[PDB]
Amino acid sequence: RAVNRNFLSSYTVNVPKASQVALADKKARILKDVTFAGILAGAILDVDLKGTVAY
Amino acid sequence: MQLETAELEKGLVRTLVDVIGHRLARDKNNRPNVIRAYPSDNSNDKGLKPDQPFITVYCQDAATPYGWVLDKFVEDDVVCYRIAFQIPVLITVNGKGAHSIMLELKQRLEMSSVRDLILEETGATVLDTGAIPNDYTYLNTDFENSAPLVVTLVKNSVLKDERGSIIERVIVDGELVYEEGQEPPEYTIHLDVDSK
Repeated sequence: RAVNRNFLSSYTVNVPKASQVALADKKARILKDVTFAGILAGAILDVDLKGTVAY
Repeated sequence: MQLETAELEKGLVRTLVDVIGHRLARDKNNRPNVIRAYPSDNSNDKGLKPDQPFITVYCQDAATPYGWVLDKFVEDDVVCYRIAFQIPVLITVNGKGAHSIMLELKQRLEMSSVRDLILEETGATVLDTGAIPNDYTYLNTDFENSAPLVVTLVKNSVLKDERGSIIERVIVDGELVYEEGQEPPEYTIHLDVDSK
């Protein structure tokens, strides 16, 4: 959804395996170690220009 | 019912007196001559050979070709077992016209009747009936005509196991764990169930 706004331009997600979670998390019914990443788009606000004139 | 060949032979002897008694000789008491093989009494007395024609009944052996145990059940608090048995029997006619008498005896054991009387007395079913040879044995002086026959029977025997016992109460314990070998269990369930 964020990528659709032209805010980001990519991302990645990582999640743990069920056979790897600790016992305390299972007793507390909470999932941890989920992470992700993204990249920004950018914009334009200023311009620099140079030219010449001759015969 | 328990299986005992001593009773099967007696039942067959009692049945044959009525089934084929009209063709046989008769003793001083007017009874047809049908006897068990190797007659003896009081551990050394030996019977005499009756007047011909007569019949001899001899049980060969007993086997269990049908598995080893048929049923195991509880009848009253005492445990019980049922076992299937097979018993080949040998019947011989001695005299003159032995074959002519064995043929008619064969033709009567196959009737719907007679097979009911056998089951009434011995409590066993006729399974098979083999062929009849026509034998001659010299003895002394003159030959003797004989005609053996084999009739197989089937019977179920039941015995009581006086050493057995029944379960009437069960005690059960259990545990629950998130992970294998969780030393303090999450929960413990204790149950007890009586027959009453």
